[PDB]
Amino acid sequence: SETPLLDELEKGPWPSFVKEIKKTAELMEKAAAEGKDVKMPKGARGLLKQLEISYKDKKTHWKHGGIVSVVGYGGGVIGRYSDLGEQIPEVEHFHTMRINQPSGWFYSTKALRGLCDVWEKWGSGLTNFHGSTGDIIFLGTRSEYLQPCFEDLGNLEIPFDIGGSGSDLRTPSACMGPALCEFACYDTLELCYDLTMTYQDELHRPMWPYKFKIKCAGCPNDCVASKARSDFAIIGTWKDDIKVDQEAVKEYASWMDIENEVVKLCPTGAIKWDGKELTIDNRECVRCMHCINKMPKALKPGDERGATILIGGKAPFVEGAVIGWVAVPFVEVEKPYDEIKEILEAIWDWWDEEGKFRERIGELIWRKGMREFLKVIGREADVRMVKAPRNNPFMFFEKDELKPSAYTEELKKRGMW
Amino acid sequence: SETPLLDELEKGPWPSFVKEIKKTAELMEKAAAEGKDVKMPKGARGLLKQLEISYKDKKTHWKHGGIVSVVGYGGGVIGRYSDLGEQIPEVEHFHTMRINQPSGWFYSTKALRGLCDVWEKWGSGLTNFHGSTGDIIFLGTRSEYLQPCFEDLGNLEIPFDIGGSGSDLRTPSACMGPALCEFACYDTLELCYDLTMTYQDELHRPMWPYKFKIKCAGCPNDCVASKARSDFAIIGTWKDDIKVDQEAVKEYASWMDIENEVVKLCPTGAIKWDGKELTIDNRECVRCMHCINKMPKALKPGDERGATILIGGKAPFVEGAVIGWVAVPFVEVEKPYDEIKEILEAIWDWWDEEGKFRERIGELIWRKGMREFLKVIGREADVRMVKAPRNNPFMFFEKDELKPSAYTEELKKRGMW
Amino acid sequence: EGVKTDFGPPYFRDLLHPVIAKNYGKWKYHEVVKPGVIKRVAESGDVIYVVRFGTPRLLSIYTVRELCDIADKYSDGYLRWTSRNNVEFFVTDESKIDDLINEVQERVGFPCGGTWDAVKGEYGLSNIVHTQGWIHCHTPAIDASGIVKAVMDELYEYFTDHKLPAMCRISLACCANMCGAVHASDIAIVGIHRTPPIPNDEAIRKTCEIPSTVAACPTGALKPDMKNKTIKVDVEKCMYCGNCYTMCPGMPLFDPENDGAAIMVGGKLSEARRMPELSKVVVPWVPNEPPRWPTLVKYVKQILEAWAANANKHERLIEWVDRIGWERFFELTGLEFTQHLIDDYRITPYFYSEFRASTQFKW
Amino acid sequence: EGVKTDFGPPYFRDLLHPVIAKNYGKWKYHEVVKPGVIKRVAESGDVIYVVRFGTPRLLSIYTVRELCDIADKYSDGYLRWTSRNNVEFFVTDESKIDDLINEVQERVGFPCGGTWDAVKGEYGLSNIVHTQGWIHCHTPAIDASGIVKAVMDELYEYFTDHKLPAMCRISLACCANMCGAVHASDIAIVGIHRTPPIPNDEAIRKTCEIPSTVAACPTGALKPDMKNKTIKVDVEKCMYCGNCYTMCPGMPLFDPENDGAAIMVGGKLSEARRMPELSKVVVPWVPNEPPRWPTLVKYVKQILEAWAANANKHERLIEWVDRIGWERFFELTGLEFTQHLIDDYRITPYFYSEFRASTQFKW
Ligand code: SRM
Ligand code: SRM
Ligand code: SRM
Ligand code: SRM
Ligand code: SF4
Ligand code: SF4
Ligand code: SF4
Ligand code: SF4
Ligand code: SF4
Ligand code: SF4
Ligand code: SF4
Ligand code: SF4
Ligand SMILES: O=S([O-])[O-]
Ligand SMILES: O=S([O-])[O-]
Repeated sequence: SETPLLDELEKGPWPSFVKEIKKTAELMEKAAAEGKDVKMPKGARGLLKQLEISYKDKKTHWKHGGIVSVVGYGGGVIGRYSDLGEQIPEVEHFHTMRINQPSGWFYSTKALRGLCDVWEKWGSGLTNFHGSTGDIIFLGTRSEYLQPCFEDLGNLEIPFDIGGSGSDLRTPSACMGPALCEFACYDTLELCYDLTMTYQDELHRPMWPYKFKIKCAGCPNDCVASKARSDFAIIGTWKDDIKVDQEAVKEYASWMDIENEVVKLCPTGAIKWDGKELTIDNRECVRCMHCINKMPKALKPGDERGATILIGGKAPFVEGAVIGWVAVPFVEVEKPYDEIKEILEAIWDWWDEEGKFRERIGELIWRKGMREFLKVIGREADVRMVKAPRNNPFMFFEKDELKPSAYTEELKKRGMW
Repeated sequence: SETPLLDELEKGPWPSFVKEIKKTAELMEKAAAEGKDVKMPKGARGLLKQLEISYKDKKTHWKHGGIVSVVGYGGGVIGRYSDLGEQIPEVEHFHTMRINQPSGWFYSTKALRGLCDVWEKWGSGLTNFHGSTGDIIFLGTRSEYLQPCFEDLGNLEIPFDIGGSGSDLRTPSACMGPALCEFACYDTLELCYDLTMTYQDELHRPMWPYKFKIKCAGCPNDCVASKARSDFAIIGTWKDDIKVDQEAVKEYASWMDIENEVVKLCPTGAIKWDGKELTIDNRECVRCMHCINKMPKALKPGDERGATILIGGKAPFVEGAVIGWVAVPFVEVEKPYDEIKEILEAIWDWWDEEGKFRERIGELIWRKGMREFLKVIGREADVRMVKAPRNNPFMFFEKDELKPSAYTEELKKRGMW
Repeated sequence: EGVKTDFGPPYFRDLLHPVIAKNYGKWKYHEVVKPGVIKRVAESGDVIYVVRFGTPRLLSIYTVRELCDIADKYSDGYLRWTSRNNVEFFVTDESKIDDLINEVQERVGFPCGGTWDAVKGEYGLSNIVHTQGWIHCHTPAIDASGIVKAVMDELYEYFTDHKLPAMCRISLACCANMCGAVHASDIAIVGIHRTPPIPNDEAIRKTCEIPSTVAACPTGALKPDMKNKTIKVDVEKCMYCGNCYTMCPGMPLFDPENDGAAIMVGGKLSEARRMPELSKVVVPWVPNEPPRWPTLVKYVKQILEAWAANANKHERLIEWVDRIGWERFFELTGLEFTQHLIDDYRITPYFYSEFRASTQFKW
Repeated sequence: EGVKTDFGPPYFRDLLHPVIAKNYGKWKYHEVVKPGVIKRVAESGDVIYVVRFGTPRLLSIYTVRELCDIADKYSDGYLRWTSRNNVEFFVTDESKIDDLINEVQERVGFPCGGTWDAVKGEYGLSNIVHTQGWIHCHTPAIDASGIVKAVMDELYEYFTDHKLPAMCRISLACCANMCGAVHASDIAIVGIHRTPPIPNDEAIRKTCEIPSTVAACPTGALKPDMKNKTIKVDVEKCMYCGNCYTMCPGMPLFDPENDGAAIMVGGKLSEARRMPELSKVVVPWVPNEPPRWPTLVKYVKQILEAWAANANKHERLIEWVDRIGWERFFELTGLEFTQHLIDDYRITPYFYSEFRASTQFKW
């Protein structure tokens, strides 16, 4: 009875992660006994054994690990050291490799199999599909195998590069967008790839004060959770009228309580149904999507499409958890996305110059203010950036906004200007 | 004209403060000229002259003043000194005396005539009815007249004591309450008076880190704005059912759009009208007053009355302006108000021990936490104190809340428990 | 003997009209008869009319005496003030109400009004709470009394009639100290500076306790200068709040060309229909232009008129914005949104936004 | 020649199913046929079905190989993962949908579901986003996989059917680094410590950069010790966040008996019907009880069931709270409000609550 605590977790209908680890050890060791080119066959069983001790102790058995990477890069590999390194030698080193996913996590079977072959050769055989940022996670290899593994990945027929970690541009991710979704207001997947490609250096070679994440949602439903999990959330939107098929609205009206499930749930009362015609006051509409989510055969986003950029989203450390807020109410999204890239690169230049060690962009904006942030990106303040104007009178004014006066001359005279 | 700018403000339909100042100057000067005992007959005219200059320069001509007081008190009188005191010596020292109002600003003419006679003798003749806190303001006297003015005040048939100022208990104030208002949930006037008398020492002799203000509103309409400008807002409430007279509701219904003006305006949808019977779900009611305000001949506050106490209310400095928040969801308000007094004395003892120079009670609570505050007042945390539970997991736990453990034992051994 | 102290205010019960004393806490209902006049009916059958008049707050003792003569004639020698500094008389003989009104108007020039009637849903504009301004305070950015007069002259018709669809409190703070519930008013006028202090080293050395002056700055723009036994200001961090001058005569920051008023809107104290709210800046700055402040007055009126033209019955300004949103507010009021209006007051804790700043909760 | 670098991920468009590739950005309408299966109709009239399956996120490469075998048979050698770590197949023959479901369950043991239908207003519970825990991370307070396993065994029937009246995201973080969307989920499980760090002076001298460690404490509980060349911790200021351990291996705070999970509730990411919301703590602490965590699991289920029984169609947890209030939430969920739930995290700016953390605004 090797793993009695973990064994209980193979019972039950939800697919078991313990069954995932047990299969990996059992087949990896089978491969290495069969003479397959496998460098860490004892990888998964060692992990299983450690996790069992962890369960007993009710604590982790991993410690702070060395800085370990592939040649040419500074990010993408997370070093992990076991403190049971002598009792369980096979997990003494157990590093992760973050492998950049294709946009929208779309795969061909060939692409996936290449990944499997390489990782079977060099690692534990354990993966995550996917790590939260979006990357494929290769879970557990030794320091020696990092560079040869990466060589093999980049030598594949369909090759995969390393994603981001550390104080770099993290791997961008995107909702499925136009590939499957009729709500998509721009090509999320192309945007995501183009960004990933354009900023390869910034992703591979951390040079920034801290991490930076970009996520791309095709409409306000935000299916990659960009506003909470990215510093720079590109969320699709439109500027014109919601397209209304009155015929299709009647089809819904024949079975759906439109009054209660649509009209009364509109946050702004923009949408009216009298039993004959659906009317949307698009001036009142805040494009929350509810009515479109409700009657997708009848209601479509407008034809003037782009995105709203929300800035600052992050987990709590250090200054509190952030759902991103309105930075650019509307930007066009068209290849080569020069307008978006212009914004990003200005943000990075500024952040790199002004950011403190481990200061996220959201915290930088809180520290420096929206005026400085908007000047950096060359945009003007907009009422849409706030839920409400400030509740206190303590406003900063630019020197040049002041009326020339004996007082201002005194400030200038003293070099306090 | 000597006052061409201020003369502009004698024009127009609204009663002119300029006229009040000039009337005072004219009649004080006349009284003095007639041989009446008037110490400062030129005070009002000096004030007028200073103000005209302030209008032309667009700035104050008052400076920080000295500390001045009546004998035996350290608050209630604020020194004020003119920077024009060489050009206008009659306003060089121009102090205010704050004079405690009767609860609810109820006067007999005998009472007011006494105050007029005393201030005509010792001060400028200008007053504010009333200072924002509630006191009568005697606006402008000299240091040498403060004590004799106070002795005369105390010797009137209907005598008046000094109110609060500085780092003391300020003059409490109260809405008209049951003197006139059929909404009143407790005797605002009696409580205000009893607190004022109970804490005469705390009011007259500042002993605290900063000011502390108490205001008493008879019901949640809060007709003394207690929640924005008192640290300790005592706001009438009830715990049982709203009283409903059905015949009177029907009378309203003959002419009033009850649906649109009452029912749809209830914040929680507690109150319903079907054309025959008014129903209120008092479990849903948050006692906002709107329905009772709408139908005062039909609807009354319930019979089980008391108050909610809101803590912290203050202007901006230093850490931001505060509408006070729920500290005590319900306390009984029955003479001699021992329960209220117990809370106040506990808060004061704690704040005096722990408070920094010029730290308001609201700020001290923000610094120390609600847990400490609640222990001080011997009350338990209640969900009604928040609009929402915390948006982060960064909680403190009490030592005695923890499981006994080897770690907790280590902490003891290291000397950190 | 020695001087009497610690005797407190005269006990109010002794100063009540006998009909009020008699019926104290035993009222049936009130009825707003017409602007400025409220009928109150007691359980005993007594009826008393409370007649309200606007005042300039600053009163001559001679005006107080005239009010006393009027009270002796019409309200049996009794009167009160309200919490917005209106004055009220008590009349038992209904046939005398108009005689009282005419006499007050004639003798002291105070208008009958400042009432509202929630029942019919027609509201007067009542008095503007305000404080000392250049009349008495050393820290104002704007005058109080002058602006109140200029504003009420332009809005006078709203005081004397019930012409508004909801309650609208206009309140004025002559500096950021507020000295009133100005930070929770439907329309608030708030005196601000726009220039940092210039330390006077000699004054600071002589009169300012340095650690406490430094601790008064909400942005940490002040630091002690030990070498010169004074204080240095980091002008880049200062937003001209003026608190360091409250503490320290050596830190003045007044500039007559740049001081002025912010106009804030959407505050609320009562619970009725909607929780209380702090007011919000919608005009960053208007200059002082005594004696009539036409720029400031134009904006207050522009805001009030836009709200009143568009508000439903009982819908106060914050409630109107709740309905239409800030985008529309700025459009309909004709106001420009700029970066100034984006809040950056760092020190206030987010957790305060999670506290229940309201008596509205369920049992 | 050496090694190729800076080449990026493979181009997604090359890895697309022909029907998807052909009809790219040219879709007419989707239709949720039944739990786990979504019909997608192109403007060209082409029809495809996307079939969704729960994964344990952590996959054996041999499980991925099996998924690839499945994908070759039923979905033209194409599949995707979802942003909640479910996996989706693309079926063009409706008659073959049911077969695929059976073979996925037989081969890899993955359930079909994790979908919802806003049209009818019936919702499934989808996968739980989660992190590394005791599997790979050095800063966890709870396991991830173990708890996710325990919870989803208990809540299984909500994944495979549309049993809920609105969307409910469950999410988990093993520590306060709160990796994932845990801070904005309807129900969130967050690993917390309840004990302060006991500094290891030796390890700090050798391995830690003191000033950056000190600077990482949100409460300023940390100070450099000069005459010992180490870090001192003020226990009264420490709320056991564990950030200092992230910075410095010499700052462990793990107590197996007092580490555990907080349960948070009422986050929301979407715009539909009401703005996004950050989750709120409603249960301060539950123990680690591996391998089944019955205390933790009972509360999550207790919270979910109470919400489901009372919520209107589309009414997500935060929206339900908007309607009933927190007083009624605590009563209905049978939970205790204690002082712990009163927010006291001082550093966060109030002004954040005034920023528009939402794409909802009028043009
Ligand atoms: C790889 C991944 C595991 C997972 O399954 O969650 C990961 C795991 C770790 N994260 Fe993360 N984060 C992962 C996504 C996230 C996300 C969500 C997202 O990116 O979509 C967040 C919230 C967004 C954000 O970044 O704020 C997140 C917020 C953090 C935190 C908090 C940062 C903050 O400002 O509060 C730390 C950052 C730190 O330690 O400096 C962190 C750091 C870490 C470290 C390096 C642990 C540490 O404290 O040093 C992690 C290593 C675990 C290991 O060795 O196995 N991770 N982390 C996640 C991504 C895999 C991928 O590459 O695709
Ligand atoms: C006399 C006075 C109390 C006092 O002790 O002096 C008073 C008296 C009444 N108030 Fe008040 N309130 C008085 C200041 C206030 C203030 C405090 C302030 O403005 O600083 C407010 C809080 C203002 C705010 O909410 O921002 C106040 C908010 C109310 C409310 C709420 C209206 C709303 O729709 O939000 C009611 C309900 C109503 O309209 O009938 C009200 C209703 C009343 C009633 C009708 C109560 C009753 O049953 O008689 C009284 C007659 C008012 C009228 O004109 O219809 N009283 N009332 C106050 C007169 C000020 C003045 O001269 O205008
Ligand atoms: C006289 C009065 C204004 C009036 O014309 O009615 C007044 C006038 C002054 N107030 Fe006040 N406050 C008056 C009520 C208030 C109120 C309202 C209340 O009490 O109902 C507040 C808001 C509540 C509060 O206290 O926060 C108020 C908030 C302040 C502030 C800011 C407090 C804060 O924490 O931000 C200051 C500054 C300070 O405390 O140093 C202050 C300080 C002052 C000073 C002493 C000026 C200063 O900068 O040091 C004022 C002196 C004027 C003079 O010498 O003539 N006064 N002050 C009001 C008191 C008269 C009375 O006894 O009835
Ligand atoms: C498959 C997936 C996209 C992707 O993988 O790239 C996706 C796909 C769709 N989402 Fe989503 N959403 C996906 C993540 C999300 C998540 C994001 C998350 O949880 O991290 C939520 C945001 C969570 C939140 O709001 O807190 C999300 C917010 C929505 C909203 C929810 C509206 C609401 O009631 O608040 C819409 C509207 C709806 O219900 O149709 C939506 C609807 C949709 C639609 C119906 C769009 C369409 O026209 O086809 C797609 C079908 C989902 C369904 O089952 O009905 N999707 N969607 C997502 C993967 C999740 C999964 O495996 O279950
Ligand atoms: S964010 Fe919008 S475009 Fe993307 S999958 Fe979700 S509903 Fe579709
Ligand atoms: S998208 Fe939302 S705001 Fe716009 S009309 Fe539809 S339900 Fe209303
Ligand atoms: S607070 Fe209530 S009791 Fe007091 S006057 Fe106003 S309405 Fe009447
Ligand atoms: S007092 Fe307010 S919450 Fe209660 S029923 Fe009346 S209108 Fe509704
Ligand atoms: S608000 Fe400012 S200027 Fe007006 S009295 Fe108070 S402290 Fe003085
Ligand atoms: S004016 Fe205000 S912000 Fe500027 S230095 Fe003084 S206290 Fe600080
Ligand atoms: S949430 Fe914490 S414990 Fe979990 S993977 Fe992220 S850093 Fe590690
Ligand atoms: S656990 Fe957090 S609060 Fe405690 S000392 Fe470390 S960083 Fe500071
Ligand atoms: O690894 S974390 O930084 O996403
Ligand atoms: O005088 S003020 O501080 O109330």
